[PDB]
Amino acid sequence: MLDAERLKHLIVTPSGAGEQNMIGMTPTVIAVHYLDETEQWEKFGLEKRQGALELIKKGYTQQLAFRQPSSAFAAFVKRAPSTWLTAYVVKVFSLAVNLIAIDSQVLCGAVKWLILEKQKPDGVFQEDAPVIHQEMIGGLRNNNEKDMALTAFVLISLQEAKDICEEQVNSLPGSITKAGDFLEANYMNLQRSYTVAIAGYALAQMGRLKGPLLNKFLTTAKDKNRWEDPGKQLYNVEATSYALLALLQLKDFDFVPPVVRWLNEQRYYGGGYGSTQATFMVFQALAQYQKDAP
Repeated sequence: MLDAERLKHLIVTPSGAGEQNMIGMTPTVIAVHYLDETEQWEKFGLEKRQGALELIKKGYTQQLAFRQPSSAFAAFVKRAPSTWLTAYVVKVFSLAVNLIAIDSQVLCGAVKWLILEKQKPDGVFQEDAPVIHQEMIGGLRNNNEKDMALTAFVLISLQEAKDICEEQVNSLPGSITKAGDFLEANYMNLQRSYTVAIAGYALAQMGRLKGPLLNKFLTTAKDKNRWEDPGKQLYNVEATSYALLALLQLKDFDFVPPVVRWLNEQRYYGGGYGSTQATFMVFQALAQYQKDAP
């Protein structure tokens, strides 16, 4: 439970286009989410929350300016829509539903577009127009195991928006099962701890991380406390956060403490260049820990 005093830098005013606006919206949404769940508003300064909610609304409203007729999103209205960005918008908006008024049409419109336009017959989600801001995609920037990493990423967004979009988007359940099929079928082949963690989470969300796959997920953890790859530490923080969420989904509370301890000791408080995924993920994971861990 990172103390509120350390998170002041996360109350960010969003500005910029389709990607930049989201880079700015991210810390504010997750900071409010985290402060709410850990009940730290009094030790943060309750008089700071209303402005934070306004900044979040500011981010949402600004983002809508880049919502294309297809309900997809891109950095600029004339740029081909990005599968990743659209899925990220869904990821953030779904989590901010209780913070501000998110128009279901917008949310579910994006979900629908991803399913009907970017999912292959084998369940794979494909990206036809990569984001300009490659630093905002975290561990996905490493081109290794892209099909798995991206499908897991998009699948996680769809699952978070399932309840809200189920009736409005009938092809949702099928989409989720297909992507899950793809992940399950190739899970034993993954070499990256990042992919093992992100896909492990997507699978656990469906209750499909079992037996050998579950065993691979657990044993991939170095010293039973983190999921890491020989690269940027930021990617490892993000991977370990996805892994923690998977553990909570699995309700494997025995394995959890070492992981949260490692995450805490990183003393990472988000923010900074290329911090979008690590910031959203670490605070989503820790807030979820507060909510679910006995």
